[PDB]
Amino acid sequence: KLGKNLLLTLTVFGVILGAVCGGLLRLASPIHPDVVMLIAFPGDILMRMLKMLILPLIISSLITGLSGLDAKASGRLGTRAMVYYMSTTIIAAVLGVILVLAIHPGNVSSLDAFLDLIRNLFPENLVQACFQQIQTVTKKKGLEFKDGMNVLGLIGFFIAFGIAMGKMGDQAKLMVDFFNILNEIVMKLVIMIMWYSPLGIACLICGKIIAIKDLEVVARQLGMYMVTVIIGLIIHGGIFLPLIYFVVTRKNPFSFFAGIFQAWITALGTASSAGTLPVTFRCLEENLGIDKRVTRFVLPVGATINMDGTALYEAVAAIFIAQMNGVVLDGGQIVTVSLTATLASVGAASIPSAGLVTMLLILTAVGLPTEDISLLVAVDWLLDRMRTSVNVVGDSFGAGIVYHLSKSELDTIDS
Amino acid sequence: KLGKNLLLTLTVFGVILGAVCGGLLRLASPIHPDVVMLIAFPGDILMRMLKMLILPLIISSLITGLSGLDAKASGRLGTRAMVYYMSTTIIAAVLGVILVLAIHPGNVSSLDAFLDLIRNLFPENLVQACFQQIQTVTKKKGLEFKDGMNVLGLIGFFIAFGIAMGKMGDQAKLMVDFFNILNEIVMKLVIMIMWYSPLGIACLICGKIIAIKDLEVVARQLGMYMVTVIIGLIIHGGIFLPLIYFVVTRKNPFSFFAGIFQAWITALGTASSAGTLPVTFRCLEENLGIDKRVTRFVLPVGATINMDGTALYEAVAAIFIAQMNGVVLDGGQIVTVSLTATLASVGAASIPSAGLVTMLLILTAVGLPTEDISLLVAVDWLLDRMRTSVNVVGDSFGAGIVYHLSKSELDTIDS
Amino acid sequence: KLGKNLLLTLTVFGVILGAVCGGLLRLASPIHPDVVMLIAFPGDILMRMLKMLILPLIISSLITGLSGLDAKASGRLGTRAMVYYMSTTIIAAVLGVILVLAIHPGNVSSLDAFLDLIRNLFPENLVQACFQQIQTVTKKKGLEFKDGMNVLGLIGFFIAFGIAMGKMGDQAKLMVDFFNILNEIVMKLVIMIMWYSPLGIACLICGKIIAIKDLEVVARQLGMYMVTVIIGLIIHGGIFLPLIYFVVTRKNPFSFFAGIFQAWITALGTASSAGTLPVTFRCLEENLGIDKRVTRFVLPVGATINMDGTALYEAVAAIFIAQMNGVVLDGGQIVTVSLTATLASVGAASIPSAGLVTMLLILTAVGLPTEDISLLVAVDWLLDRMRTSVNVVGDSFGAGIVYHLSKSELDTIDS
Ligand SMILES: CC(C)CCC[C@@H](C)[C@H]1CC[C@H]2[C@@H]3CC=C4C[C@@H](O)CC[C@]4(C)[C@H]3CC[C@]12C
Ligand SMILES: CC(C)CCC[C@@H](C)[C@H]1CC[C@H]2[C@@H]3CC=C4C[C@@H](O)CC[C@]4(C)[C@H]3CC[C@]12C
Ligand SMILES: CC(C)CCC[C@@H](C)[C@H]1CC[C@H]2[C@@H]3CC=C4C[C@@H](O)CC[C@]4(C)[C@H]3CC[C@]12C
Ligand SMILES: N[C@@H](CC(=O)Nc1ccc(Oc2cc(F)c(F)cc2Br)cc1)C(=O)O
Ligand SMILES: N[C@@H](CC(=O)Nc1ccc(Oc2cc(F)c(F)cc2Br)cc1)C(=O)O
Ligand SMILES: N[C@@H](CC(=O)Nc1ccc(Oc2cc(F)c(F)cc2Br)cc1)C(=O)O
Repeated sequence: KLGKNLLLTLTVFGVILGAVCGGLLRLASPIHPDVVMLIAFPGDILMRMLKMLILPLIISSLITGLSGLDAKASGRLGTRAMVYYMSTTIIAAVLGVILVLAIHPGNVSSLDAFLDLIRNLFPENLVQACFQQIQTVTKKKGLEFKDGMNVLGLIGFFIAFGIAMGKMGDQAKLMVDFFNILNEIVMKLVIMIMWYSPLGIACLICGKIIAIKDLEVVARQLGMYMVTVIIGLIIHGGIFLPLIYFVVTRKNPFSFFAGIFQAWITALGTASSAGTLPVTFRCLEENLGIDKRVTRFVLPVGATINMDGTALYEAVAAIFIAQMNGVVLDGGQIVTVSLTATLASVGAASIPSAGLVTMLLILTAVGLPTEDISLLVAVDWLLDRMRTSVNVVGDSFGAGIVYHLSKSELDTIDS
Repeated sequence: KLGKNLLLTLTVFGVILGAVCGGLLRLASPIHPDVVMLIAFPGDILMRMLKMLILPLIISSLITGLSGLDAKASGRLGTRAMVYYMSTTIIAAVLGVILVLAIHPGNVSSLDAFLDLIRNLFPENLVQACFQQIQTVTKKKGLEFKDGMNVLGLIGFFIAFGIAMGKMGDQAKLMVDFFNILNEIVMKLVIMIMWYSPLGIACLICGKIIAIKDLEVVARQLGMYMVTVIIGLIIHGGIFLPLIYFVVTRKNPFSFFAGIFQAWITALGTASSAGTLPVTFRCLEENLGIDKRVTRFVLPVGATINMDGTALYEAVAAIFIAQMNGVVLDGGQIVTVSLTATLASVGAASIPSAGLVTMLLILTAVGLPTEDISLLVAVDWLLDRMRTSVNVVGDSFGAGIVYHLSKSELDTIDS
Repeated sequence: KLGKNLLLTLTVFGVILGAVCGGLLRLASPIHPDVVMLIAFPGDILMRMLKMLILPLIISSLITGLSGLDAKASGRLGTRAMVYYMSTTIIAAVLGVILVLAIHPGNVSSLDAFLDLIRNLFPENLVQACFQQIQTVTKKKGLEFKDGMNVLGLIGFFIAFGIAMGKMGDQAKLMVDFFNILNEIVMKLVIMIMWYSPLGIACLICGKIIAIKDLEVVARQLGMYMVTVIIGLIIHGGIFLPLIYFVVTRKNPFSFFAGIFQAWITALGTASSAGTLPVTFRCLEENLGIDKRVTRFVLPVGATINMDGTALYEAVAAIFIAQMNGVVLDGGQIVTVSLTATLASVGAASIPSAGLVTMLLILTAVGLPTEDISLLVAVDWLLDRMRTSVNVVGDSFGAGIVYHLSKSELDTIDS
């Protein structure tokens, strides 16, 4: 089993080795800060090599994805599924933000903050939006350029670019081939750095354990963080998905959980939504009467773009790092977390071995220190096995809803 | 008539509605500055969405245009027409700058300013030229990077790029197809924002009327601005075009105005140089003896790149905004206005629905506040109907001159 | 002879004319600094026009070169030759750095400098790496963005980009055609500016002679600079190449110099490694028993990428300009000079008429004033005739070594 899947085992071996060296090394002496920096330096190299690639990955991924959208994708079954997928993810991210602001683990006006958000959606310059944001200083008011990448402005402009390119049709074939080649190259580059990763994670954990100044104060917030993620998953799935199934289809949603039970158990087992497709197919289209014209489209795209557990997890785990460093997020960074968690949950599953670049996307979208991310990797393998469960349940309810909103059209195509 | 041309009618409806709300709202009370900012905010969003697109439009337009130049374009009839078109536009912009510096509406050394202009033509870095300029501070002297987009350096480098690409021939076909696709995409994007525009113009006019502090001091400079534009058009057309026709062809230029009179009346009527082609063809090649091998090339390119009324208008209306905000332009910004008005007059007619991005090009080429542009849109529909007249007269005199500089070659091709 | 090769003759005519005008003009009076600036201004224009092109030349050259690598290039004869070429160039640059730090012509911690170098190899942002570097300020420590182009980070990222693109195979053909077209365009642009160059070199020499404040103090360091370059060439060639031939092949290396003597004399004569190929072929494969399957690959690529005299010259001549301006290079700029001299020696011969852009690459890689480069052009034509000799001798020893490391494989392909 050690030779199969040689990335998660090296990651947990690096986490355990780094925790052992940090726990043995803080016992010795008050360590000098320069040798602390020399210990934590390969994790800094890892964070820089991953942050180097969030700009061409956004630029290539938006233009490759949004130009491959077919409006003839079985008619209204495409649009209904897309409206479901972009609604439940937003509800999940909003619930995650509320639950991390209310549980609170890890102990200018608001109008100017919201106007700075609206100004940052529409940047004056495109090359300056790659590394600078705008903000409202005050004494009269004035506008000043702070430093940090403007994620929302680039995402907005390249959404407009991909949508305008997809309407050109076959005239813009050369540009989508160019950006497809750029996307394949940057995905191979993301694959190599994640092979380097189990050395950087170990050094980051050792540097975070050595300089913690108290040990039972971080083991309490790392417990309350798992508690708020579990409360978020339980509330989101168990309440909001049968409720959104009841007000639309008006069928009894407990027989629906009686139907998809084996898919949920297998998603808890294999901890991956992509490998759980032949179980949920045999569950849905053999136990719940869903038509094969619905599942064969809804499920293989929901296993790629419908990640509503990852949205709640990444909307909790960014404000948790904001609360550990004492930062208070204003009204303009809460909306940035809630939008970037939605855009990054779709990207965490569509890009292979990119689960660490999505967290760095949010942590540099709101301008946070990214070196506290090593305390999240030490508990991620206790949480992805339950993230996959909420993802699979959100897929199954979507395949149950899109069939009920499309009974009549399938009946007329049948007759 | 309300359903035909649904952009100028919505623009003048937005201008009248914004002027009514501003004139009624400054009557009420001394308004708080924050709700003034909340009123003028959609115009700020419009200015940011238009300034976002002046860099890829320059980059794509230069490379698409300068690589499509045929040196076999009927031999010397191409080169003679291009020398005429790039001379009368420069004379018109220079006359506009002189007439706005002399009439004066809207009440470091010069050597260092000219050397900073020559340094800004040749930038040290290309990514820094997208958002930063250089300037000479003093106490010894030193050179310091000020903020603002470097328009002339990018225009110079991409003129060199397009000229070097056009000489490669058929080897550089992939790159001109890539930039053609980019140009079509950015022109569709410019089309959408100008549909948004009648909401932003109204908010900008309301925010400029509410915070004017005196009403009869802006209605005087908006009168003197129309007076200097009309004096510029009258002087330029009525003196400089028959004079430049007399010293070249040595024919009596008053019979020439007797010939093209219906084209001038129709250009005053339809207010568009592009729709006035079947009138000026029937005028020229049936009344003035111009050969059909001359007009069929000279007029359909002069209705696109020969806009010498728009050059005078945009060279007056930039220094007018500079004089309203109390800025005094040095010797290095006068030449920048005189060159960018020439480059923007060619672009205002070649790019559809781009008449507001050309003004923002000049106002960010010399670094000026662009929020005063709403006082220019409120009088533009009293001035474009006379801009089109000078454009059509400049086309007709060019077709009268290029025929006289090419009588012998057409005679030998005839015999 | 004046009409043949009309670039070196105009360059030495401009150097002599500028030296005459400077030597006659400093005799007159203490010159005002502003007219000194007006004299030295066209050289500043030349330096800006050459520094404008070091970013697209790097970006296009890396992707064009590294994607054209064939691993089937006669099997192991490619890899052996590449390991030789990238080893002797590094040894030559290191010897040049040591010899210019020891002869010394032209009279924060080191750990933080090396960590800033390692941070600068992996930049956080790609658009910020085009014009900004990072450095460690101190009071606690903190990291601060200084200004200047980050050469090593862009070279590292585009090495990764070209290597990942070359493994895609025939899928990434559109992108290598796009970058080939960009490379041809930027090479034509480099050709034009070097035609402008003999006017800028003259103005730079006149501005450097007028403002020198003492004449016999610069003629001593320009003598010691030629002495350390000659000592470097003599030591490198005459000791390190027969030594590296003795420990590998264990043949007597003095008969090897008895073999390639005519190639060395002809390389001293024609002062060009590219035109000396039919002499060194007739030397090697007719006098030293080298197989024709070895020379026909090793020599025509060694006359392009194996320039180990230019590496020593450009590693001496950058630290010489650093020592003339009083700058002391730390441990992080010595490694930057030693790596950029290696990368620029390969580029000085592969790009035609680009011998001045390679020096500006190093002088902006370590952040130095580039206006002192005019004192290097005044002695370059006394030194290139001996640089070419070390280049040709390094080619001949490589063709002598690669044949000895490949005797058995060629014997089995023969039998
Ligand atoms: C990669 C991170 C750091 C930045 C954000 C990248 C996001 C926005 C990119 C990566 C993959 C892209 C998606 C790929 C596939 C699709 C399906 C298509 O029918 C709609 C567009 C959509 C949904 C794309 C939207 C943009 C997208 C989600
Ligand atoms: C668009 C604004 C913001 C920037 C200025 C864009 C200008 C420089 C672009 C837009 C359209 C372009 C023109 C399109 C057509 C031609 C005709 C050709 O025979 C000569 C080049 C020429 C004249 C191009 C020159 C550059 C050009 C005028
Ligand atoms: C002028 C400078 C700034 C451009 C970039 C410098 C270096 C990195 C560039 C310039 C020229 C390039 C080389 C051109 C030719 C070859 C031969 C090929 O078989 C391997 C790649 C190789 C060796 C390239 C490697 C990268 C390269 C050495
Ligand atoms: N949930 C999914 C897919 C899946 O695994 N999604 C996922 C993947 C990687 C991941 O990356 C992080 C982020 C961190 F901040 C961290 F500290 C450690 C890691 Br690892 C986060 C979410 C399903 O199967 O449905
Ligand atoms: N003159 C031409 C073509 C034509 O209309 N040219 C033209 C078009 C738009 C325009 O845009 C502005 C600029 C402003 F500053 C303003 F405040 C309002 C507007 Br609208 C300026 C010039 C012909 O037909 O010959
Ligand atoms: N050595 C080679 C090829 C060759 O000529 N290489 C070479 C070419 C140009 C050159 O450019 C500089 C640099 C300066 F700093 C300077 F001040 C003047 C000049 Br010129 C430097 C090295 C061979 O033939 O083997």
